[PDB]
Amino acid sequence: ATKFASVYAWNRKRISNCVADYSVLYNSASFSTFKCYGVSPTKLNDLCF
Amino acid sequence: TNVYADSFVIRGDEVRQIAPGQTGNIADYNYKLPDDFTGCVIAWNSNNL
Repeated sequence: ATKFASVYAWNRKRISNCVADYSVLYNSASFSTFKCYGVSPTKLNDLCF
Repeated sequence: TNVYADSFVIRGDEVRQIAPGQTGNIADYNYKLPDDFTGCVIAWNSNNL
């Protein structure tokens, strides 16, 4: 997105009824921090929610 | 019995990936430490070089 929210008024978007290749995000060089909790980023492509 | 010195350059952001059990562009596609690695990882900013 061209402009993000302020953190006090942080945005939320439902992601639903779709297929996510999280490995595009995870092995992108762009993100300086990519920390997962309660899940492993590699196995994230094997899960559903 | 021996010491193996491995040496290379990366981004400052990516130094966090040079650790056992890490994942990411460098940890996955460039250089992987074993999860039970014994050794030390030594890094310094080389912007002047």
